Amino acid sequence: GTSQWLRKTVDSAAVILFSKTTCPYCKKVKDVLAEAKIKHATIELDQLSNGSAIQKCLASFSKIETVPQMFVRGKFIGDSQTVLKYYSNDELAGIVNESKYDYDLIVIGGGSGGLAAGKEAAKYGAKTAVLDYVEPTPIGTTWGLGGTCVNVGCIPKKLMHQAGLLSHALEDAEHFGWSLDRSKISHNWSTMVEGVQSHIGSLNWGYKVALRDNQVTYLNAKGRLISPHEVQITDKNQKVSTITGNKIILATGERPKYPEIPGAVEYGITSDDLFSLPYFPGKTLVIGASYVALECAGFLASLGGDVTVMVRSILLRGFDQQMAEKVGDYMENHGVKFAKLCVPDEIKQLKVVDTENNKPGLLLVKGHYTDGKKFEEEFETVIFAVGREPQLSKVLCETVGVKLDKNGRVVCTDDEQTTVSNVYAIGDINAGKPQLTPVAIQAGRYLARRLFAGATELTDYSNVATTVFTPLEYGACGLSEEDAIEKYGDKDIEVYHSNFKPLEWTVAHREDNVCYMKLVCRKSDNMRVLGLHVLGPNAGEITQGYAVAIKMGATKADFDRTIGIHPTCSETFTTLHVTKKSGVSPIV
Amino acid sequence: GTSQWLRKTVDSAAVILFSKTTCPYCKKVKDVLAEAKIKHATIELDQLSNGSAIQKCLASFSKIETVPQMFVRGKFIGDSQTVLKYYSNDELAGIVNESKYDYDLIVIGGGSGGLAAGKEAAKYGAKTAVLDYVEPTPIGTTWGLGGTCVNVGCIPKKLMHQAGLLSHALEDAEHFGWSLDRSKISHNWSTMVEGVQSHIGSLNWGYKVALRDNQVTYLNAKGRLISPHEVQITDKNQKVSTITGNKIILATGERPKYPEIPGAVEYGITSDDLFSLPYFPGKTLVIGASYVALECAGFLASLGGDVTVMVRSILLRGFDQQMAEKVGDYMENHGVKFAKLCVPDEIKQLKVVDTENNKPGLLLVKGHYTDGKKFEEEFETVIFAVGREPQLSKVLCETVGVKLDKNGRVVCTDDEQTTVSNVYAIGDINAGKPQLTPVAIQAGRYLARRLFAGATELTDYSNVATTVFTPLEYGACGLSEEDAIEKYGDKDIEVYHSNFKPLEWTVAHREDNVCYMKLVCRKSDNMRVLGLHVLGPNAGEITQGYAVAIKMGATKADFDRTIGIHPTCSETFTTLHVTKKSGVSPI
Ligand SMILES: Cc1cc2nc3c(=O)[nH]c(=O)nc-3n(C[C@H](O)[C@H](O)[C@H](O)COP(=O)(O)OP(=O)(O)OC[C@H]3O[C@@H](n4cnc5c(N)ncnc54)[C@H](O)[C@@H]3O)c2cc1C
Ligand SMILES: Cc1cc2nc3c(=O)[nH]c(=O)nc-3n(C[C@H](O)[C@H](O)[C@H](O)COP(=O)(O)OP(=O)(O)OC[C@H]3O[C@@H](n4cnc5c(N)ncnc54)[C@H](O)[C@@H]3O)c2cc1C
Ligand SMILES: O=C(COc1ccc(F)cc1)N1CCCC1
Repeated sequence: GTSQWLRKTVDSAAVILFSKTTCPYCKKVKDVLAEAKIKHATIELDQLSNGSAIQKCLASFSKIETVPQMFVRGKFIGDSQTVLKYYSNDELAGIVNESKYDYDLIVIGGGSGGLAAGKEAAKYGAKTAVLDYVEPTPIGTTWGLGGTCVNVGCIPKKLMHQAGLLSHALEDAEHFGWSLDRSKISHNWSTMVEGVQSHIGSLNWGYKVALRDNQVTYLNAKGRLISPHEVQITDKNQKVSTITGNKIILATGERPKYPEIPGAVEYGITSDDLFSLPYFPGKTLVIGASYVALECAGFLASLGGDVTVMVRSILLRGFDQQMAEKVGDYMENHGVKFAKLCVPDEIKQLKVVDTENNKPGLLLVKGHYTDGKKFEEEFETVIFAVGREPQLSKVLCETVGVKLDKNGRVVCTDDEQTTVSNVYAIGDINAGKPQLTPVAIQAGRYLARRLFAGATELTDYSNVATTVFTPLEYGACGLSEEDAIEKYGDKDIEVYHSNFKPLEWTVAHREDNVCYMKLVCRKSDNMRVLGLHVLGPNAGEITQGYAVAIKMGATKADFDRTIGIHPTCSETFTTLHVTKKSGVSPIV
Repeated sequence: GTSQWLRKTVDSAAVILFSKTTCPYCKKVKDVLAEAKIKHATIELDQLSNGSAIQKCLASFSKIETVPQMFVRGKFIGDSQTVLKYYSNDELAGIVNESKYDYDLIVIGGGSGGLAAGKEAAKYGAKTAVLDYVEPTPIGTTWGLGGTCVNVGCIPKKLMHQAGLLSHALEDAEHFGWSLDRSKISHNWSTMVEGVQSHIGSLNWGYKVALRDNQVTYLNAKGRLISPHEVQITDKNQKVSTITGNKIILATGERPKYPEIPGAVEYGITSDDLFSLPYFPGKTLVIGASYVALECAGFLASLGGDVTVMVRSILLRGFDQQMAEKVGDYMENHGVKFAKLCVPDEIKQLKVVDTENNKPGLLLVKGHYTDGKKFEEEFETVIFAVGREPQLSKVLCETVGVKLDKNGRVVCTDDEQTTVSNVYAIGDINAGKPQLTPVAIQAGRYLARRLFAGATELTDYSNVATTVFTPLEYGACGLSEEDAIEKYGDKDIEVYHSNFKPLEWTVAHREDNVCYMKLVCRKSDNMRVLGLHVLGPNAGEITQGYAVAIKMGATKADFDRTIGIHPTCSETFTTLHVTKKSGVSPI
């Protein structure tokens, strides 16, 4: 066990020093490496349980059993006297830079996972390249470094959500004694977009600065893996060339899908276009029912828009369906219209977009309901949110041998390894994993540490908490109620639940029994909490801390013995007592 | 073991049925008691792993070893045939109402703890009385049923905090594209107070409705315990009388202190007066530095007031002092003035309060700094927040034998029992316990279940989380950093920390490096989390869920393996890495 870890660590590390914290000879070598600006990993044997056994295994590579020992790309370089000899004779820089490959690591994709992986690898001396290119949308929209979340995802959508939440803050302020009149206040779309885009631009710049300051080579170029160690790159002038790397990380993400109907690509838009749109969308149709669809519909309605959502079957497929229906009922009561059990057949253009005067066009949408009946209505903007997909055929030559699944995602081991030994995949293209930004960041950073610093820790993909930022937010961690009943049977499942009213909603005359929470528990396992669900303000702040407790195996008794913080929404979880089986009402 | 539990349970339960879920004779007795509207506890022997032993122990009381067995106030009443005989002969009602005392339980004090205890006891058949009386403040302020939190504490102060937070929401809205002009908008104090008091009135009414619907006797009267089972009551006509009870729960809470200086009682006010005050305080001095002092100074400044806080020594004594200083620095940067190392000597009246035109008076405050230099300034309102105290001399005759500590609070065992066997104390008057509303509620409910339903669960008072609702909020769970170092030594403590910026603050152009969080950990115990601290928006919502993990013994490794929710403030706890020992900047 120890021997195999040491072999794998020595072969893979770029520059690694085996050391002890108490040894002055180690301190002397550390100081030389820092002065020469040579970055490296360090393994302190006097701080590992089995450091005595490791010291003996090292002799299989160096034929010495003492410390310090320095290695470069799998080769023993020397002890203290020898390293200092190389430094004195100006031979050290040459030794640490010799490599079979141009780079120790090439990352294809400059988004959530890829930037995290590349920065972390460079910290241990890995010579690293990060490649990023943004293929424009059909109407030509493009953006800078940072990936989907930064440019056209979590960041702009939550900022637009906050703009929508502030409409209710304006209404509430009157009841708390402020002299404004909400009815004579309006919203300016382009002022909001300008501010959102200025924040995104600071993140684009910050990432380029971060990469430069970690000695990472940033190439704004499209990458394609043509053999296990060769990446073909194409730059902004269509100049083609080839770079080589020891380890490869695929981190190229996904893009929005369009339905195969006339007029969709020509006249509709997606979330890729919405967040920098130079005109207010006007009267808008959202086609789809994912969290992207509902989040976007919700803030457009809160900003004063006329919004309709076209739903093929159900809302939020894959989420707890009691909770999804409560989310949708709140939206319908607060201005969002729904065309239920309905799909589109074609989009016709009635007016072209007026780019000079900053106005949308006009469109006729024709479709039909599920029994046979018809749909026909005019809209200024049509947004498609019908799923996302990778296009790895562009990124990856099939002759390399990387196995994909039926959906086109990469099949990986539990340490992110593909079917080709030196190639790994992280983020949204890793098949079967939750498609979330903090998952991609944890996978990338943890992988870099295993490759270049001898770490062993794996990423844990189970019970990852979520939040849907609809006008009333929905946070969750663990199983839906239906999935728990399916897995264990109804007689083994107990559900505790309650409505609640935020104290902030009392003076503001908001609704009594719309916010709601539940704990789905397994009777035969000490009332283990299988899933937690909350519909209410600040649901992501509420949910996050409980995800640590669920990771640790919390039971209902653990929630009961913990005391609440008053007055908060979250404290309601600490005193739940009404079961669904009892039939007693959950209202306040 | 089992036999001592059964004897304690039978002795104090008001009406209790020993039962099995599968027995039709027990169901028949259950159905009779429901039809006669007789409330009772039930213990299902087949749901307990030592139910066999309990069944054998019952025979020491009843001479029988079968179920059902029904007891009333320590006396075996009968099996199935016997209970049904009493029912059809119209004898059962008188049997279940037979008592040595007027009440099974008398609760003195109708606040957070006392209302919770009384309602829960009544659910198991305990015949219960709740007494509540509100002694008026020096200027005459009084209020309704529900205690300090409901009327003059957590509820009105967080509603006024929300009114303050909405001032910054109005400012932020401009940057997110809304057309308003924040500088043209003003605040109306009386409109806010009217809405707050209308909510408080709905709570007063709701508690009276709840006690009526649980068959609890509510007496709006002052109570005094004059022997272990006798409570002297005085009503709103000064009519004095005596009621008796088996068990007594003391739950009378605390009231604000005043300093012993000329003019303090005559011309100043406390938080008891602030939340119903008919005029805006105007230019205000807050004397003190508790969480009550800083919360009130903070929302008054956000509502447009000219506010000064005069601090004897430090802010938030007993809380982590790095966090306390960050809290105070934020308030000073957003318009609260501080007179540091300073105490008041006297308050002089320059104008009487104008009750007609609804205006405060005017006062001259004289004081001094610790080096002897003088303080002298005029204010319209002076609010004292210099601590709170019980006054059990009024509640409790010294000859009853209930022992108090040096501060006048009740010395209790870990099951809330006083030195008098039938008398218990809960809430703020229980010596050594955290003085918080959810603690008082848990202690009262769990105590009622042990007295009247045979429960065994104790309240756990360790690692109870808190939140200070200052303009930037401060949430905490566990030890301060200085307490962790004093208990374990500096070399055994590691602290992980980071600044952060809420996404909501980016477009609004708020501060980059003011929000802050840290985890205080013990190296030799697998990096156990000893304390969690966060300064930022919605800090109580952030902190609550982590209190469950700390209760369960969370380590730094547990925080690391849990994945964040993005974009949130709370997720910053899942990726902390900078240690204070390393000297690396947390920005
Ligand atoms: C509208 C929306 C809202 C979202 N909101 C949230 C939220 O609130 N919370 C959350 O946790 N997640 C959210 N997500 C999901 C989150 O954005 C993704 O899970 C995350 O961005 C995935 O990161 P990644 O590294 O796998 O890919 P990406 O971030 O998509 O980065 C991949 C990058 O590689 C580039 N690339 C592609 N092909 C090549 C090539 N051949 N050569 C070079 N570069 C290439 C791409 O253009 C892109 O820049 C949201 C997503 C969307 C669409
Ligand atoms: C300004 C302020 C803000 C606070 N904010 C919070 C917060 O955000 N969160 C939190 O958890 N806690 C907060 N607290 C603390 C909380 O209010 C108390 O911990 C809680 O009210 C204690 O409950 P209790 O049952 O011990 O007493 P109380 O709620 O004070 O109830 C005791 C009742 O008994 C009455 N009484 C007294 N003597 C007699 C007698 N002889 N006969 C009959 N009745 C009598 C009293 O008048 C009162 O009605 C705050 C306190 C203050 C002052
Ligand atoms: O009363 C308290 C603290 O009380 C204790 C805390 C720890 C302890 F070991 C004992 C008592 N609080 C009221 C406001 C916030 C905290």
